[PDB]
Amino acid sequence: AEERVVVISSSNSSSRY
Amino acid sequence: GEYIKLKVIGQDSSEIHFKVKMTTHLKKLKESYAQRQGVPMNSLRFLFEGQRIADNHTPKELGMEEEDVIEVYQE
Repeated sequence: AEERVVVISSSNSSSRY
Repeated sequence: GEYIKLKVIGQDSSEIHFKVKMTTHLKKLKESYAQRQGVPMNSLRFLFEGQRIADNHTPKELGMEEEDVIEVYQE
């Protein structure tokens, strides 16, 4: 297997729906 | 710098590493890991030094450091 590193990301007026 | 890298070890000894902040809620790691394994998050339990990792646990709360291990077992 190759190395696997996942970055967990951080925790509107453009909306149309 | 501020991301630490945690090693998540599966029942099959496979590894996926995750970069998280000290303040990250580990629910997000659990969800990503389950997604990549193809199983429901609630079918797994995630342990740090044998203790269950809660959705709202953070690495800071658990005293985690760079290259600490998380083990994943079936719930």
